[PDB]
Amino acid sequence: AVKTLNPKAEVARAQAALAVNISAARGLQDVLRTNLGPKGTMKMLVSGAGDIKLTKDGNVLLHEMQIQHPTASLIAKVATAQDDITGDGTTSNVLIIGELLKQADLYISEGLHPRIITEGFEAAKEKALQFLEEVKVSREMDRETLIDVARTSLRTKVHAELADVLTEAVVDSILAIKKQDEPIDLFMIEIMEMKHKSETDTSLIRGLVLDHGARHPDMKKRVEDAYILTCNVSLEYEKTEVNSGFFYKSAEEREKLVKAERKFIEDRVKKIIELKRKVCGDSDKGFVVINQKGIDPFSLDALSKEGIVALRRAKRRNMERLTLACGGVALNSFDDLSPDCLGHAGLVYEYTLGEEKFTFIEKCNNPRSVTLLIKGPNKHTLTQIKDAVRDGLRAVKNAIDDGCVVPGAGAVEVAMAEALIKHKPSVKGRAQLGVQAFADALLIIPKVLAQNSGFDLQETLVKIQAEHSESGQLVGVDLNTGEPMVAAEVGVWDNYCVKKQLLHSCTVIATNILLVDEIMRAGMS
Amino acid sequence: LVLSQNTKRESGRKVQSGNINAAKTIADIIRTCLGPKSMMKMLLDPMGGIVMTNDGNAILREIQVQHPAAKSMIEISRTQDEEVGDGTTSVIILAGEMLSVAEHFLEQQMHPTVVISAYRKALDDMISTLKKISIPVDISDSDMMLNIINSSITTKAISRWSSLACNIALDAVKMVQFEENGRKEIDIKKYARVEKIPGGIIEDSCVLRGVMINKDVTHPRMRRYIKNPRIVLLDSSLEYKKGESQTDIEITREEDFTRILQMEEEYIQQLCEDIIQLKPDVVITEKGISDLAQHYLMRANITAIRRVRKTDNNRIARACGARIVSRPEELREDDVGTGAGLLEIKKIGDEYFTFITDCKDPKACTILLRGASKEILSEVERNLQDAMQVCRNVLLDPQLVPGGGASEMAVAHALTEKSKAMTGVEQWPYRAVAQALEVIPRTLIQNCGASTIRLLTSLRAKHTQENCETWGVNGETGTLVDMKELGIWEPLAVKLQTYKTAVETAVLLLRIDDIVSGHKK
Amino acid sequence: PKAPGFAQMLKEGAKHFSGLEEAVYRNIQACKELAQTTRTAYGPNGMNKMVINHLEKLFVTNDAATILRELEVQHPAAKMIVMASHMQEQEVGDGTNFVLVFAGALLELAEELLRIGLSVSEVIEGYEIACRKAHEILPNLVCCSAKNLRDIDEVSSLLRTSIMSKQYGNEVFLAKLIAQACVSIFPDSGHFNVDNIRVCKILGSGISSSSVLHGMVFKKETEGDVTSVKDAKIAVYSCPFDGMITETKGTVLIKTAEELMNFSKGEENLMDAQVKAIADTGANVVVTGGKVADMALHYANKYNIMLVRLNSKWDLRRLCKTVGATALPRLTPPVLEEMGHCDSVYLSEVGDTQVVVFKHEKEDGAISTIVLRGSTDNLMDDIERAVDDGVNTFKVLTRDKRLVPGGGATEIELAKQITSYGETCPGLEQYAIKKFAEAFEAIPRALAENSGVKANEVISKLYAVHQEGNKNVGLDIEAEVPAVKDMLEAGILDTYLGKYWAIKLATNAAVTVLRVDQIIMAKP
Repeated sequence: AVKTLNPKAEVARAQAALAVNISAARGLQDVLRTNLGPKGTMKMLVSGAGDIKLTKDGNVLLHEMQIQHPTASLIAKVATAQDDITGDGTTSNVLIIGELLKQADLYISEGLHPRIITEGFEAAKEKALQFLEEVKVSREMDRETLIDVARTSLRTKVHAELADVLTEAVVDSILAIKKQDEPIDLFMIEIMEMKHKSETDTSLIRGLVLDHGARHPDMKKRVEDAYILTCNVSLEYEKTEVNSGFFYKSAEEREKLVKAERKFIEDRVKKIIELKRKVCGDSDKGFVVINQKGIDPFSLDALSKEGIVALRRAKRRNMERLTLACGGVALNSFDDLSPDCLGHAGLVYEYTLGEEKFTFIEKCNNPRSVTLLIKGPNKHTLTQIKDAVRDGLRAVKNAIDDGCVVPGAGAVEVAMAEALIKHKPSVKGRAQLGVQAFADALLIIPKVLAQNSGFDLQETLVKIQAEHSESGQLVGVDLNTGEPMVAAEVGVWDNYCVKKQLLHSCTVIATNILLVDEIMRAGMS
Repeated sequence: LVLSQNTKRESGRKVQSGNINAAKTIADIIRTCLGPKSMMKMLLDPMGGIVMTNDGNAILREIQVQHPAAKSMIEISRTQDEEVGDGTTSVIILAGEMLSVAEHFLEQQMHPTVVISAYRKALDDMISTLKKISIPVDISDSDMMLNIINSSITTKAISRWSSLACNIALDAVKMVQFEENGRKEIDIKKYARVEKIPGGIIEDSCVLRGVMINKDVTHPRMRRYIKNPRIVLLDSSLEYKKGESQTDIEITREEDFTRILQMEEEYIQQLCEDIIQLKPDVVITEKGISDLAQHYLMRANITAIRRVRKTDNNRIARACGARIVSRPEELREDDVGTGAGLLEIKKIGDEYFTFITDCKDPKACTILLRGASKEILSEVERNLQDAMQVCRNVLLDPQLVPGGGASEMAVAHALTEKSKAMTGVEQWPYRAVAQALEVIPRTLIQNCGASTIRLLTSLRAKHTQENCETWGVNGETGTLVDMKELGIWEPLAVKLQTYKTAVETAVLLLRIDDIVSGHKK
Repeated sequence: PKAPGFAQMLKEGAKHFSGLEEAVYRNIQACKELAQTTRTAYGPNGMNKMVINHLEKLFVTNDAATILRELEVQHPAAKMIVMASHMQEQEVGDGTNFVLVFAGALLELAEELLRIGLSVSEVIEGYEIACRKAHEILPNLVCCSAKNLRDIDEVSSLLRTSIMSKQYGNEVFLAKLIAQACVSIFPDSGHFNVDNIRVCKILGSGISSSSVLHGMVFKKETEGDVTSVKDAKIAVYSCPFDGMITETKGTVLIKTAEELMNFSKGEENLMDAQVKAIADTGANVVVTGGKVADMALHYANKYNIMLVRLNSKWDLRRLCKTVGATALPRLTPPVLEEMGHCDSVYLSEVGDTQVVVFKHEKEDGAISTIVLRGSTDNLMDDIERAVDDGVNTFKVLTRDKRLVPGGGATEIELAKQITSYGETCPGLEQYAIKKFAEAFEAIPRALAENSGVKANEVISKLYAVHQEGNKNVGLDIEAEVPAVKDMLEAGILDTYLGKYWAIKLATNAAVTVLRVDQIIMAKP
């Protein structure tokens, strides 16, 4: 039509674009469905630049699987949001999405106008969330509780052994993280990775590790007791902000001009050394310094003759972790210098690897910042596990965040289904159709679970489709026998908000997705 | 070779029809998009992004064309949108259809000027008509406004969330009233900041008693939570700034160089103590911040933010009532950041945000939009934009109109009453424009999908009785409905410019007779 | 962006149309173009038009079909209406103009009700039944059912209207000459077939000097002399004028000398004897299109006989009928009974063109021929085209009967009758008929457009004057009084039959074109 307006423009139509979009997701869900579920397979990507992936979390796939179909890109965005919200189940989220739209299509393919079904969805989610709200299990921050949940989450990505090794570190971090009210996960979580010696030996360090080393050979590699200097003011030379052209007349002055120029930094370092010497009058104690900017070699020499450990050019967030590590008082002005401003560590050495240098912080009495040092055999795997790690953490932060918890492995969805299928047309009737498919779409999670597990779908669903008695249980599908399972008893759990948001996210996605007619493209050349 | 060398020209009826046709297209491509039963459209921007939106303006604002009057039609949409927000759901669809019949006298060899002449006559009665059939409303009563707003918003996808936005729109609108104009206080929708954050749910988005900043404390030692802070808006930078006169120094003696470097230290510290002398708590500036001073301001345990956008600084200033300063020595305590009920900086999830709540009687506010995805969010706020906009228009005029086409038929027969009493050749144009009006409820029928002809005739038949004027068309039942119970109520001024714009479109395109291309300048 | 999806790649490159949009919009507009293409077409005030064909041939025209014939239109439904009137023209003659006007108008309001939401199917029925009702009410408007078979004056007054419509300038001459033509032809091969008329085109000597002959012509050369005998004795031979060569390859053979002499000699004498036996029958003229023996004409001059040449099958077919003499594939037998007979035959020179003249006086009734004189061959081709239309217009008149009032008044009555019938329909279709009733105004509306006066009150007074049964008064032809004229005294009448079909035909075109909704077009 508007092709009249523009020849080069492109338009779809109500019937046309509708099918296109559902076709688009139907393909999209097909690829990703292999993944979620511990039996699922992570995927490897190759850049046109030749880089390499080994990932399973779909958002990474979607963000990096170069596609042009718009709805997918739209779906990609919310999935990325979900990644910025919780991290996994984005897997399920899209699988929820297209499958809903597929079931949605079935009825409009019967000519049903979509507007009605949306309202059915509107009612459907409400009842579901109503059920969702009540069914979450209020659980304390028992170490094991989260431990199982961490293992519950972490198995989604890696070896059973690998996550199990990983499981201990994250939870203890979580334990060593809270100030009993509010986590931010940024400072206290240091994720550093080394191409070193294994995948499994990746470990929590009770202290901190640094991405660089001292710039002087005489610099002490290892120190028993560390007294910490946290700072950012440059001890490299600097010349003042005003144009300040000087001359001299004598080469003697030239040297006199040599010494004068250095004198300012000379005092700066001098203030610290006296403080160090005011502090470390003992020979046994070792003194360490950290700068966010760089340091003069002459200053380096200044410390060198005093055998002073100092570090330069730190990322702006590290000092927070340092303050969260040693209780050191991060400062700029060294004239206002106090020993109480110091930080203290029980042990420091440096670790040299490859060509780089890595530095080690050890033995805080009550460390409040820790580090997930990632030991790596292979670069992609480090990147690979890291996503699994950050996912695993964000699972826990919500897990602690919510004093309740959802038993995982889709036992909820059947519970959603039966309750939702147990809805009379208290609706205006025509909506009961959309509700029916809405409930129908929910069973995909175990379906693909059995599918990813290889067990036949239809029979297993019917099997687990047995609420037993008055204790019609929250029953999961066994991930290795395809059988009814108490996720709670077996300790398979999930974040309530995860379950919360995804339903909300998908629903809003769905209704608008169904509520477009043609896809316009009339843009400038 | 004479005139302009390959610049095309055309004249007369072919031009006339061509403009007639294109608008017919122009209106047509959107006729699906009005009404509580409307559709919702998603667009390809040329550079890859996606916008999904029902508001016609952006749709047309996102439309590239070659024929001019369409682009001429384009701006008309955005103009009324700019002035009114919505009706863009309808105005153009009114417009082209007006033109659609407007052509019908071109074959009547009637010179358009008279046809214009009747039009100006026609609108005059139309405006007079609506004023007669308008209804003033109290502005203090919240619930009717909320009813008005949902009446105003039960057209867009946020329909499921009417309760939230209605109060949401009302609250921000009410809290923006700048009374230093005497009793001529004026609200602003640019101090009505809108912040869209994905994640969360619609229910999580809320009106914040203050401002939200996508920045962080410069230093950890500054507290991230304060009840009643004092806030400083330093328009100037916090550091040493050029001696503007290409200044130069010639030192000769050794100590001089070291001396000067302290002096900049001294100059900076100077700034610090001037700040603290007013015992402030929070530091905000559009420029950078010296960490060394920030050490000092850390040393004073005084919260500091650097490089903040100016409009926000104003709204921040409008949040806490303080006034921005570029001169620490000339800083004045009348601008102490008092009016701060709570200071905080939360973690949204990968982002710190600055939380400024419970000002006493704040005039500035930002709405926090927390949803699924920004295109969803961006769609929402556009609807919010319309929602708040009409409210101020309601705050601009208390007189209301019943829409749903009810008013439309009211004028329609009214002009018919005028038409038969206004004998002459111009009569036939006059009724024709009345004939044009009838389509909007008709269009509503299709968006519902009902027996349009029968319902319309009955509605006209229904509106033949003078006793009833609020009889309009329900969105969903597609049945004749008096508006009083239905409650789809609208600002009169919304409809005024609607017709005002509609008819302006008509005359402008009608005088056209010619096309000229290839200007080359 | 840059990548929408297709739910059906069924097409390797073609045009599929759907959603009624083309039907509701594109189908209509194309039709509206055709109306705009030929809106000016009909009218004594309607002016002619010229177009060049794809083969760069000139065509000045007022007849829609012929110019329509010159248009390779590519819209499908365009052709439908095109071929519709095309056959309609094949059926009646003028009216092509009218039916197209009917076509657009019927279409023009149709989408309006379609856009108003009236059912396409119901639109079809209402459009259908109203037309049927129109047929019902049509006959009651016949006035002055002119009957005189073989008078010149009646039909001259009659056929003028066809002439005036497509030639407003020269009615008197053109009227008399075809009236001269029509009266000259009687029911002989069955009731004055149009093809019984031949036309000759001669440049120069402007239209006033154009004439009509009670005989027939040939613009061809001659072989011997040129004479007329009032008792013309004609020989007709589809056979080429020479010794009958065997179709089989029969090569003459000799064995001895004396063959050669007698061989050439004998051939001579027999052809002479052949032509002699023809001459003894007194036939002073022999005719053939076929190959001519040279000594024969040598003999033909020797017995002073006229010869006719290279005539196509039609030409002799015409000529055979003119003289009533049977053409002879057999060369020899100049049968008395099957022999030519003409008032006068000769050659004349007109416009520096050799002209073979068969001046005839035929009581039994003859297939006559008309002389076209004037400057522009394009005018001739136009003028004959209008000239032909009257002939068919006459023949259609000659079919049954019943001249009706032209000049739109009848259709003014129609609409009134239809509109009055409209309120007695009642139902959602009542509008459909009412709009269809409204449609007919286009013709006088077009007439006023070609008249160039304000139509609407012209219609109104015409509407006003028709409220009193004034069935014979209609639109005038005058800028001075753009009000009205009484057609009957003006003699502006027309065929019952001609209008009847087109209305049904125009009816048919619309219901067909309205019928389709979604379209498909493979690449050219």
